[PDB]
Amino acid sequence: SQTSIFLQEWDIPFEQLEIGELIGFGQVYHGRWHGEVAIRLIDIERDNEDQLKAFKREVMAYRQTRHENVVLFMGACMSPPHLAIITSLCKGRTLYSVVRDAKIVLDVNKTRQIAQEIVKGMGYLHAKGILHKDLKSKNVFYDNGKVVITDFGLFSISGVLQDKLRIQNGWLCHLAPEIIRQLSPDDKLPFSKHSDVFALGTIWYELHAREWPFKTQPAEAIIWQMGTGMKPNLSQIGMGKEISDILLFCWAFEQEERPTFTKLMDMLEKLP
Amino acid sequence: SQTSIFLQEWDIPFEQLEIGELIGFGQVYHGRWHGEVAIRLIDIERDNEDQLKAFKREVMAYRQTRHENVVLFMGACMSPPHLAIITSLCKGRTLYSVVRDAKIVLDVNKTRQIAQEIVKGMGYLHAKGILHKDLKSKNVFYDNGKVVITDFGLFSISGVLQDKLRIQNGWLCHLAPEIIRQLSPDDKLPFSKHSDVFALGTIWYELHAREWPFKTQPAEAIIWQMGTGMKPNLSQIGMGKEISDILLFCWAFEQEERPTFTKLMDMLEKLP
Amino acid sequence: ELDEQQRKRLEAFLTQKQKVGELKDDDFEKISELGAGVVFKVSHKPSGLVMARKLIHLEIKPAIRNQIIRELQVLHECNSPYIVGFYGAFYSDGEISICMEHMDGGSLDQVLKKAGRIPEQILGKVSIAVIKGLTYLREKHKIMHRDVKPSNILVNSRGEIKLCDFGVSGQLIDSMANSFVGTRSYMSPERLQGTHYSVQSDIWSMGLSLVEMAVGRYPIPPPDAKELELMFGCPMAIFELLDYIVNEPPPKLPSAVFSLEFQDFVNKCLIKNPAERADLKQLMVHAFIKRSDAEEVDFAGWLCSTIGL
Amino acid sequence: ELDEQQRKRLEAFLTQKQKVGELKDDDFEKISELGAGVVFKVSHKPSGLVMARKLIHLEIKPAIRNQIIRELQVLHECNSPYIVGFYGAFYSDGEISICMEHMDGGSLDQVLKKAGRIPEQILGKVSIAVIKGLTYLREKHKIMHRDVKPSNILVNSRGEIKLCDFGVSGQLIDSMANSFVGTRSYMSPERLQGTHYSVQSDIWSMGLSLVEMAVGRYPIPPPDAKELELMFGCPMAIFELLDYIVNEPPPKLPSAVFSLEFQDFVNKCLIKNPAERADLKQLMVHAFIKRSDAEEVDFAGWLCSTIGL
Ligand SMILES: COc1cc2ncnc(Nc3ccc(Oc4ccccc4)cc3C)c2cc1OC
Ligand SMILES: COc1cc2ncnc(Nc3ccc(Oc4ccccc4)cc3C)c2cc1OC
Repeated sequence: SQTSIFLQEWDIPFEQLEIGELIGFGQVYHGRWHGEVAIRLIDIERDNEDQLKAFKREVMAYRQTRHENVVLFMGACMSPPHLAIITSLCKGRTLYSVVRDAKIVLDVNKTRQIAQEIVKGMGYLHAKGILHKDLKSKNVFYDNGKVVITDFGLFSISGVLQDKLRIQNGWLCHLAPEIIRQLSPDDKLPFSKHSDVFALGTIWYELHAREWPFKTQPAEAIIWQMGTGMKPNLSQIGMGKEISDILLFCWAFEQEERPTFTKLMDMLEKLP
Repeated sequence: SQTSIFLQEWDIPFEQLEIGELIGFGQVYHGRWHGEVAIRLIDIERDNEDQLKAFKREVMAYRQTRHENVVLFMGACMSPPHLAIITSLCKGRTLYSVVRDAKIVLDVNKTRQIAQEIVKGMGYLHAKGILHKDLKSKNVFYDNGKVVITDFGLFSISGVLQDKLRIQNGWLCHLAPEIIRQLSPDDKLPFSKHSDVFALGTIWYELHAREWPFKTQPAEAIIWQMGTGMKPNLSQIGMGKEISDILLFCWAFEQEERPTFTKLMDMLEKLP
Repeated sequence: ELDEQQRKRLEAFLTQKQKVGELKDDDFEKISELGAGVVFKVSHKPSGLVMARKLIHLEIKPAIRNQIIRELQVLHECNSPYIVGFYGAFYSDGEISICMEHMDGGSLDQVLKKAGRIPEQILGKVSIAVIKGLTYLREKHKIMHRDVKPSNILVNSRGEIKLCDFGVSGQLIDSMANSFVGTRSYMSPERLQGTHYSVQSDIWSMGLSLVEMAVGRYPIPPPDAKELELMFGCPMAIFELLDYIVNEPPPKLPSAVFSLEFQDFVNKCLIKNPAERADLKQLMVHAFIKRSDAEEVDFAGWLCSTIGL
Repeated sequence: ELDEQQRKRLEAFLTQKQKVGELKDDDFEKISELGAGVVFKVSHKPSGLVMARKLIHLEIKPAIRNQIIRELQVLHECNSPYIVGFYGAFYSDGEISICMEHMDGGSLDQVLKKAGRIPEQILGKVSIAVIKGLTYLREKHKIMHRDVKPSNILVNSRGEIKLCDFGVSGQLIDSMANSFVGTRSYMSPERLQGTHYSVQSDIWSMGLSLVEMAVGRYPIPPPDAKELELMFGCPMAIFELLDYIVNEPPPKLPSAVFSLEFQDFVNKCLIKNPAERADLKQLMVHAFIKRSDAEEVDFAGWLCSTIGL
């Protein structure tokens, strides 16, 4: 019945959609409809008719989700084999490529402000009850600088899991210790709300240290160290008090010990 | 400084906007941008530089307001003298013109369902803390039938007030007794949340009786009768119990006696 | 009820009324304006007669105007010495226009605002004009006025006192959406309560008017103890006004100043109970009317001594 | 360290290596495939020599590949009787390709999966091959293997035992984003803890491998009390596996079956403490190595009696 959704089911008027050049796993196209718009083309897995509640209820719930720190989810339509996600085009670069592009200021004020933008967007998702799961620095755009968040909540169709089992680089250290203990045949993992606040923690580390932890260590090394709760150093100069203390909270071994995004916002607003 | 807003301040990509034929106090144009879109053109009152918080804070707060029962507020831009409101085009007719267009079914199920759609949209506005004020049947569209709500919250620029003082027909009986006591020089009236739930009450009357109360009585008659809390009959056949009882709640003389939209929803779901 | 000289002035209107077969929007060369709430003192070119054209914005479909002007032709048989003889009605762009007999003196609301307060002797002559105006409309046309105001009584320099703008075309009334209310109401208490109203409801409006015409001020609420003492010689909400008409004692004429006949006259009209209120028959044989019926007042003489010509 | 016949086979490779000036993507006519984790047994047309081409998807910009292939030419001086002699490296569309000396017997991980369990006599010859392979790389190139697996030890029908795929181009390693983990790890406990690793870390991987080669099963976790009793003759998470390597006792060879020399050999390698763990020098003079160094085993004879040719 509702095993396929259309663009007419969305609140945004769609009479025509054209596709431009390719700029993107998922193939990201530079589409357009009276305003620059990004378009992702992903072929879903065969069969799985039980993906009613996994799409007719999941991705359709992205309607009525509007925020200034979250990308404008235009909508999506899916034929039984195909799928096309439509979203507002970010008029800038990713936070990933700008935190490694020497040399950006990102002082005490800037870094704190950028972190405050992420938690605000994640806070709106914290209220709507949607887990980002794959919260990386590659899923955040900066320009004005106007910070927005994309590739949120949509797992399974996206990366970065797949008889050896393949794991990404950055996402491996974005995971919370309860989730860094996976086997080879697995989503359906213990993803919580504290899972997302952990991912922000390594992003908060990524902001000050200009990159994510475990910079040289091999995959198996990350799994065990982060699995035993061996949180990386922060006194690599120069942080000190105020800063780095929040890192310990967002990287707590017990998920209950980690603050919520709404609670986290107060810890950032306190200045150094 | 921020005495003027632009379309680029909105989360929806705007590269080009064209205007079609006229279909509309405010001049409503049949505009378009890769999807049929309604455009209102209203020239604001001269001066009033204190309208910063009345627009830079008010109409701009319509961002992050997305709902299936509320029209998609595309955005708006204003030059110091001019103003243009952009919103999604409703692909149908108004509830006003369909409740008087003989002959529509609107039985026990239908009427109850349509009323449930209004309270849901008003409920989302009840959460966001925005008063519709001018909630008429002319501000509701029906097609699929898909019920949506427009012309919400934006007073002053809209009607329907203006040394005799001019008052509309329908809006006069949409007002709650605390508000039906105005003088000649006045917005800035006691508009509450119970003000909106009253307006729905007369719409709920309009659904069953095919129109709003005080059908023949002159303006001054409405002001006194509704002012003294002389709520119109309902046993004009055929209602009885279950129905018409909610009318007494939404038309309570004391505003505190009227249920909230969230509380009201339970009274409608109870069936006859 | 017929007068010799008044039979002349009426049939003199029937002659110049047949001069116009149909009304054209361009036949009326704009000259001046009376007021708004919008009337014009235009000049018809084919007939060569100046008349009072009245038009107000109306956005209607052609299916409605066909039944609006339909019920708007009833005014033809409503020709009376105390009723402004209308000519015709048409449609222009987006507003309906009605041309009536021009009254070069204007309404009484304008006259009252100029002369300050109108003498009792004159109000007697005006009082009789209203009675016959309502009787002629109700007995020969089964139609009441439904709205009596000082601005609805037209007066010319010829000495004629006629009525204007009364409810007859019920189809047009529904078209007039979003209408003005006002800080001064002449509504009868029974209409404010929603109860059925008779021709005696216009009597209340007549009486409430006469009080204002006599003192030069709207009767509600009654003057202070110092205001009336400095008015002899030669900030409320709308709902509070209407509620005062219902649950509070009716307005009254000042003692000593006006004769007891005139004091009793307005009191018989301003009875809050329509049942015990005087009717068109009782007013016709009242002491004030019978005395003022034989009075000899230069109505046009006093008028032109205030507004000119 | 030099052998008479091995000096022949090496310089016989230097001759056919100069036959190719530059590598072309079309010179390699596709024939077959070795495996994936993606190697090809292509055929070079100008030189007329079949070799093992290896390519894996890589989306990089031209600014990166200029420094990837730059550090990829270090393998030229790394020619050894116990190291697979590579040819060159280039770029194709969106994947880097590397062609190495073809080994018609395949890796030991494939051989182990076919023969079930490899005899102790053969493991002795293989053990010496690994030691000299790591020593030659560390003493003459200052480079360690960084990753020793049964699938990283190539063997041909000519009787040669060589190594392959070791860390040398550090620039290429960063390009290999999102890499596979595996249900079978050969990581040393000190690397799992993040501590610095020496060439003795590869010794752990060598020892952990040898145990698997001998019993035909991955050592961790140790077999049951009934499983090992039915294996004599002729469902865990990844983190739990890695944690077992750190805080739980090392794997061990079955008693009685293998000689005490071979039992002691793997135990000197699988010491969880790298400090007390044997080094490349200590292993070279061990009782098991010195005994297996003088052994006479038809390595190519036993190999071709299992996989053919
Ligand atoms: C200008 O460079 C880009 C701007 C983008 N803006 C917005 N979405 C993108 N890509 C993107 C990212 C995620 C995505 O899927 C979503 C899943 C959940 C929620 C929103 C989007 C769909 C798309 C099209 C973008 C990609 C870009 O280049 C890589
Ligand atoms: C097809 O007929 C119509 C569809 C409409 N759809 C959407 N907005 C309209 N008009 C409208 C109604 C209100 C409005 O101003 C708003 C104020 C607050 C929130 C949303 C809109 C702006 C506009 C353009 C429409 C008008 C139409 O004909 C009268």
